[PDB]
Amino acid sequence: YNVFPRTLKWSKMNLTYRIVNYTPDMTHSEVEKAFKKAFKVWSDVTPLNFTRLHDGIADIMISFGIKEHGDFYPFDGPSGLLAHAFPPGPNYGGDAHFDDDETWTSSSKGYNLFLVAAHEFGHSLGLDHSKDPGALMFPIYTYTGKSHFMLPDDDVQGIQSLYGPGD
Ligand SMILES: COc1ccc(Cn2nnc(-c3cccc(C(=O)NCc4ccc(C(=O)O)cc4)c3)n2)cc1
Ligand SMILES: [Ca+2]
Ligand SMILES: [Ca+2]
Ligand SMILES: [Ca+2]
Ligand SMILES: [Zn+2]
Ligand SMILES: [Zn+2]
Repeated sequence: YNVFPRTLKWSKMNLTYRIVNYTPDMTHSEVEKAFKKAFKVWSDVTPLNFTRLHDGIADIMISFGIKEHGDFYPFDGPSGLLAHAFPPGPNYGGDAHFDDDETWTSSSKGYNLFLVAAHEFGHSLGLDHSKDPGALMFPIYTYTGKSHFMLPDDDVQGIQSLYGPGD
């Protein structure tokens, strides 16, 4: 016999993702690089590994859409909800959707896709929102302006509570 797992986490360390479609705002390459960097944030502090697929069903299916886009979490035009993602699991679990009514950039203008992706992949991996305003998993986008990205300790603690450290 088997019982359902108690914790919403991935029970495998080698996970896949797929970019189902792309935003007008950035090149394919820029979008691909943003997501690769976002996943590296989490793999740097856990035993998790991430591979991109060009077809089929990946664990983490990534898409861009607006307003109603095929679930109970419709988008709302510029600002507000920037994106959403499902907790670990089969099917919809882990999937991440980005609001293409946002202006996506790789800078301090509009919303930084790497930054939002890093937050959403946190949800995809099992993290809910933090109550710490400085944490990456705080609900509200608050660009620091700082030169290089460093994952705040609250988010390291959170993710390592599910998966432990990389080594
Ligand atoms: C929904 O999407 C959301 C995304 C983020 C938050 C909360 N949140 N807002 N900012 C930070 C947050 C947390 C920790 C650091 C920073 C930050 O700005 N670092 C500077 C930086 C950013 C991007 C790049 C790059 O592009 O290479 C380089 C450097 C931001 N966490 C909330 C929601
Ligand atoms: Ca999935
Ligand atoms: Ca929005
Ligand atoms: Ca757009
Ligand atoms: Zn959605
Ligand atoms: Zn969130």
